[PDB]
Amino acid sequence: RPDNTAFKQQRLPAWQPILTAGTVLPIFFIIGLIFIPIGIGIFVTSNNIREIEIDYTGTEPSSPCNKCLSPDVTPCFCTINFTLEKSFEGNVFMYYGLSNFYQNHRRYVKSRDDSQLNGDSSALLNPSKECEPYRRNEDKPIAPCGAIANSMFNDTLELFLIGNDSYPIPIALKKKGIAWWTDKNVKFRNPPGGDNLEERFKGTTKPVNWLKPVYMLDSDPDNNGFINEDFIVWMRTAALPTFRKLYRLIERKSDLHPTLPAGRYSLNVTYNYPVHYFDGRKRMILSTISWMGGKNPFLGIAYIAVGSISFLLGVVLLVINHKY
Amino acid sequence: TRTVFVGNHPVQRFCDNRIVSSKYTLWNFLPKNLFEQFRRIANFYFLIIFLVQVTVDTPTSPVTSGLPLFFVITVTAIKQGYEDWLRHRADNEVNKSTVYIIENAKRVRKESEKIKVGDVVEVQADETFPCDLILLSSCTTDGTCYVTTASLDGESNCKTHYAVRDTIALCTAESIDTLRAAIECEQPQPDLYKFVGRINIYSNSLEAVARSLGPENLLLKGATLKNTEKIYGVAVYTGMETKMALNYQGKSQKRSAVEKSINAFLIVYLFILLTKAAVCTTLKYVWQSTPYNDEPWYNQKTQKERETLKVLKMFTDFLSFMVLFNFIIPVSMYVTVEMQKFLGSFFISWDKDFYDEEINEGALVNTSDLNEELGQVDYVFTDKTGTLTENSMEFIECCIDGHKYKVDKNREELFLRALCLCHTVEIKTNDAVDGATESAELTYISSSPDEIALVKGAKRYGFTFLGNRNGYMRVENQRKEIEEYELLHTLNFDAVRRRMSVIVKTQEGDILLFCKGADSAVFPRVQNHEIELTKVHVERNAMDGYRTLCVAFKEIAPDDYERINRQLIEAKMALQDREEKMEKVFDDIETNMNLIGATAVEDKLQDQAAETIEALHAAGLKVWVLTGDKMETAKSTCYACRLFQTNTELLELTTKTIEESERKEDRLHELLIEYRKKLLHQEYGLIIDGSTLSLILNSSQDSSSNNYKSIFLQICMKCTAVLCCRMAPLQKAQIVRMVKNLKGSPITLSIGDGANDVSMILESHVGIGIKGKEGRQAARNSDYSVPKFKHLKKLLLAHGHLYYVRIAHLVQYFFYKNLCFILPQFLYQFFCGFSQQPLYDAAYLTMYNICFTSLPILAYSLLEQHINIDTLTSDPRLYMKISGNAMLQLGPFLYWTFLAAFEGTVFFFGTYFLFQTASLEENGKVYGNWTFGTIVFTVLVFTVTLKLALDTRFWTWINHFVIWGSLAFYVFFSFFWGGIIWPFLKQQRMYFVFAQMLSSVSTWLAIILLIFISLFPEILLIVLKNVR
Ligand SMILES: *[C@@H]1O[C@H](CO)[C@@H](O)[C@H](O[C@@H]2O[C@H](CO)[C@@H](O)[C@H](O[C@H]3O[C@H](CO)[C@@H](O)[C@H](O)[C@@H]3O)[C@H]2NC(C)=O)[C@H]1NC(C)=O
Ligand SMILES: *[C@@H]1O[C@H](CO)[C@@H](O)[C@H](O)[C@H]1NC(C)=O
Ligand code: ALF
Ligand SMILES: [Mg+2]
Repeated sequence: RPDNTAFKQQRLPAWQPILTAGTVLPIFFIIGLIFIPIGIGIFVTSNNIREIEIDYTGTEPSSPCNKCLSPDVTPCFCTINFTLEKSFEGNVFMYYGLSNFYQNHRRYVKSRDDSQLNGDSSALLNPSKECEPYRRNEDKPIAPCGAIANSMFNDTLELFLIGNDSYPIPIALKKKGIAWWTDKNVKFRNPPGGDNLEERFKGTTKPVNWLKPVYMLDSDPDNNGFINEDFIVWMRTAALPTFRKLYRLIERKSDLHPTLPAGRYSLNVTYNYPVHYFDGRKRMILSTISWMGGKNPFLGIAYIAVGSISFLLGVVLLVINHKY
Repeated sequence: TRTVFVGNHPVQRFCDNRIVSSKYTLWNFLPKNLFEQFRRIANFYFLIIFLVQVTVDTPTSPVTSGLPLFFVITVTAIKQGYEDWLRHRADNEVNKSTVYIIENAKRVRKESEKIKVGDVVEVQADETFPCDLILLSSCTTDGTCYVTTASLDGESNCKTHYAVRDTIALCTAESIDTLRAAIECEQPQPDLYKFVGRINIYSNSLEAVARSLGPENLLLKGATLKNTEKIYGVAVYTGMETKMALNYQGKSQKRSAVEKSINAFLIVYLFILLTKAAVCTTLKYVWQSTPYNDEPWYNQKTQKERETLKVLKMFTDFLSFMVLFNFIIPVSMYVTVEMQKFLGSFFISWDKDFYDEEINEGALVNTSDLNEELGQVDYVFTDKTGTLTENSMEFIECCIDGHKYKVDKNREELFLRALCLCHTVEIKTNDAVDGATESAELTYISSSPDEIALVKGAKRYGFTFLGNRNGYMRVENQRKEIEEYELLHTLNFDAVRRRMSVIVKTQEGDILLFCKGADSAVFPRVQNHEIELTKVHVERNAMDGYRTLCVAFKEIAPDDYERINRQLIEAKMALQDREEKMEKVFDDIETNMNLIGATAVEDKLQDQAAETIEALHAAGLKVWVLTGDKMETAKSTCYACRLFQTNTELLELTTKTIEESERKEDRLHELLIEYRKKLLHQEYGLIIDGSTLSLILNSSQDSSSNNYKSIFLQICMKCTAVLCCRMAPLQKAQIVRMVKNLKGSPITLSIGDGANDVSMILESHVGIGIKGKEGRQAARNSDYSVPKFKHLKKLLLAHGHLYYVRIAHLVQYFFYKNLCFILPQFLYQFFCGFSQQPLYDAAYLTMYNICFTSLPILAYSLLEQHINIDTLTSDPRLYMKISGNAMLQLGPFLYWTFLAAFEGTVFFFGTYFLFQTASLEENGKVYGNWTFGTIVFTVLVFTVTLKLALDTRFWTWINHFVIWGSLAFYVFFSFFWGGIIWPFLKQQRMYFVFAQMLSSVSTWLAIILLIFISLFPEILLIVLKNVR
């Protein structure tokens, strides 16, 4: 009387794998023979990357940039000397790093109005309440409201090369293409109506900590307001307190001469960002990016650690299985 | 005592004929269903959390706790609202049925709801009665109608109901012609077999002739009329007072060991959450003590937040951490458990194994909440008659005057006459062609199985019963003589008197009184000299496991009969406990009787009762037989059922051994002395009498230091099988209740088939009710019902084992996959400013429990056979013994929590060390804090889904569809949720995070590694299980 179907009688045809030591040990060797060659490749390709960092926050008498730690004059120009003992072959990337800068703080992360930065006419005139401590200035809305835009990195770094002659050779630093493609061309847009930016921002002022308004960050109209590469990069809130963000990029030259030949260099810093208040640190990083990214030994070491422990354990269990 | 008039006319508070089994009507649905759901710990806890998120500023939007709570409450209410609607509809069909009523000289049609008490109801053939009617008139002569009560008490016999004699000639002839009749019935009782009443008809003169109305006149509600033209009856009980609706109970046995282990797991996870919220808060204010740690000039507190009280800030900070870590309590565990029980319950009923051809019925499930308890049984308490021994009695070895006939014209005839009379066997009247058998189609079917054997035993000899013809009895006396007998009276068998009798007028002679009964009841009535030879014949049959019934007659003179007749009809008149006054009015009638001889009948065991018990012992269950029959008769069956092996020593705590009060004190202690010598097991078995047991349990206050029952339990707990004989239904409950509360939680299962077993079925952890011939009382009050006893092997070893494993793994997996989910969000607080910053987007927090990881575990808990269902029943020796709640103890609980903590740490610090790279792409781009959250989440989802893939041993196509469908849904939904800028959404924080994550090769390699490291202890564990 009860329905005699496969499902109702708990008799659906099932693969039903069988597991013994004879069918799981071969997997250990295979998994132990694929994570070892990959790890060797990853570990080696990490060491090929040549990367240097320059700390210039000062805080010590010997530091060349300590002359403008305390507020003395608005423009500081401190120079750092460093030498490259190994040439950088491919295209080189320039980063600036900050320490003890909690960009992942809850109150800091939400301090933005992503509808305003997308080019919404209504939101531009009245920003949201999430950016409240930096919402209105002098009874006028702030065009990039929020703590994220307010604390933008604003000191200039420059690269110089010293040859046989004592004269410095400036290095051309490119600025385009340092932010994600999508958020620059889709997520971050200027307000809709207008021919020139200064007219689109009528009732909106500049952030309190800024010097120049948002509609004059760059001379190019393609990086002027809300689409400035240096601005868009700073919005992407860092995951950890210690982070590095893309500043510029020195493209590889057409000729065979390397991008950064081995020699002495000078770092021209227009010191403007004060971080000694919260015991932070400022760094400049020149790196060459491989197919996997930057210089990180974690992936290489981890595969060797995982690859060997699977092979070492697989052999021992095979040894125990064989004799016993 | 109620008075009912037939036509509500001269010769108040009565319920309407409208039964409702629904819980919720229409409007109290939401107020009551929601209130019942929010009485649970987890359902109420997410109500507090939702209010907290609304009343104060919290790390996540109220959607993250409002949407998951709204979904589970809705689905749970829909499931419960669905069943309540089905119950209401089933009542709607009964209530919205057209019934024909003689309102006033008219055959008007009214719905079955409109029937009141005291109105003439006309019932046509093949239709169930709308209410409890008293047979007043029938179409055919003798006023007999055949009623099938198969839907009430599972009997397909066409029971012959008799109408009122004074109203016999009212068939379609002015049944409304001012029918003066005041019926006085007792208040409704759920007896279903006992009806006491008294009609009061008034004729043209001043007369008040009144018949005793018994169960022979009551046509119960919900019974199908058969083989009768039409019926006139009077409604007496209409709705919620009917004997059909008074048996709507059997639900107070609902609590499982897994359900209470959920609360034990849920208390721990609340204290883990309290610790995390306390640890972070105390570390937050240690961290914030540094003046530049908080407000370091880039994010500055608003003036409202800066000037608020610190005590309130500390409290709100603690609450913010509770909201942040609330997802450690599974929101969808109740709904998934409830659906698993509801859907997985059908597998018992759908099973073709639990199918009996004779009954045409399968297994029926009354309580789905105890499915996991069938895989935890430890004690089995079994009824004897009907459960272990089917009620198919066979006549063997008749005895006359202690001579064992196997006198020839005088004593020989009386015994066969007494065998062919003094019964209610009620042969099938519609016999077929006589040429089919030796005489005709003479199938005998009746209520009592012993009386069927006796009549069939006479049929083996010349005499044959062919009676029941308009109150007449016909027996063939080895010749062509019809030999009619006029049945003047009949004395119904009752448990008090332990005997039944009839009073019959001889067609050409004096009045007789044939009497049956057990030896212990009839022998005092019979002469002493006859006993000495008959008793030994009874003892040998009784010892050999044959049920014995002694038969005696009594000559009644007409002068004696007249005084008896006046005594009998006077006693039938009275209400107010007639049956007890019955018990005395004819106990004194049968005092001096002449014994003829005893008899023997066989009670054959069920199909595989010996094999079923052999498997139950092999599974590690202690089987006790609680019975209410004689000791020596039950003792023989226990040897037959292989319950006692031959070498077993029988420690008899019977009444013959314990005759003295102080003997019990010594004789109870020597077994503890005797057995402990064996203990410094399966060689000793115990027998208990009901009289002895009552002394142990009641007369136990006399011994305080040497507690009687404590010593008694010590003996029982280490014996083979404790037979318990001559026990009243109350004593059956006491034994079950005694076992439950000792040395932890011994799960008890009681199986029975009669009203003597309802007491113990309700008390035990699991109640199994066999659909026997005795009735449906045991089935109605049971959690599960089976048609045979041999189905207990399949129910416990196959279904019970599978039900437990599926839900013991489901429960452990919910707490595992939620601890893995929150642990990264807790470790992130150290690398944040203890600011209650969520690691994941609000999209992932909501979707994790209800979409990403909700279906693969549900399909697992319904379609997972870690061991095949065929190998489970075929090999019971070990597998039932493996899981004594082992899958949900302190041992395996620490393994899941430690595995969750290990995997939770690998997710975070695997990705934490990955973001030291400063760029994971060939393009040099950098990743934010939302790409950090999605790397951790993507590894998390892929791990918990693949961890479940390793635990599956039964890969159906549904298992592939949900396990690989949930991973494919996560990837698609991440792409969809990260491809368009919605206008309504304000965060826009996840615009293109997932797609940019997959652009890099390093993250593809990083994700693969972290999944393998997280799953390493799980893979490694099964390999060590392959080693030995
Ligand atoms: C670069 O960006 C950081 C981010 O805050 C600034 O601290 C830094 O200096 C600021 O220079 C701008 C010039 O417009 C001033 O608005 C700031 O000043 C404010 O703070 C002083 C404290 O002495 C107060 O009198 C008052 O609030 C001023 O508005 C100044 N910030 C500080 C604290 O030094 C930026 N430098 C640039 C723009 O190059
Ligand atoms: C930056 O530029 C000059 C070169 O013109 C460099 O020598 C010096 O250290 C820096 N300071 C300034 C502004 O001269
Ligand atoms: F014979 Al029983 F319970 F059915 F004792
Ligand atoms: Mg019974």
